[PDB]
Amino acid sequence: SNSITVRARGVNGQESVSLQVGGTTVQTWTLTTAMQDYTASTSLTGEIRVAFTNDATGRDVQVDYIVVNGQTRQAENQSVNTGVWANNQCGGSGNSEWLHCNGYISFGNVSLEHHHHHH
Ligand SMILES: [Ca+2]
Repeated sequence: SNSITVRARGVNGQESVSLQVGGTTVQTWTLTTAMQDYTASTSLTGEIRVAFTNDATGRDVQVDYIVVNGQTRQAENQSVNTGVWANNQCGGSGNSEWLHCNGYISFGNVSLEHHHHHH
């Protein structure tokens, strides 16, 4: 299986995040106010999303990174962010650690490629 560690925190500790792979929710966690590692494994290899799902007054999520099969993918390096509040809207910008609105940061497919190397 593929190992995925999500490192994230909630602003008030009520926040729920789901790890989704190829559209399938493989695990859900309630966050604490401290950056913490959360780990799951899956045979699925689709697009990895870290999704904030229970936005309410006072709730926001900050994602540091994920680790996929030993490889760190920084949240701020991800061009897809559908939750950050920027330019007066949800998902206003890529390359953010933040999910303010319900939405997700996409970290790409489990298996990536470069010059015929698969990682
Ligand atoms: Ca490989």
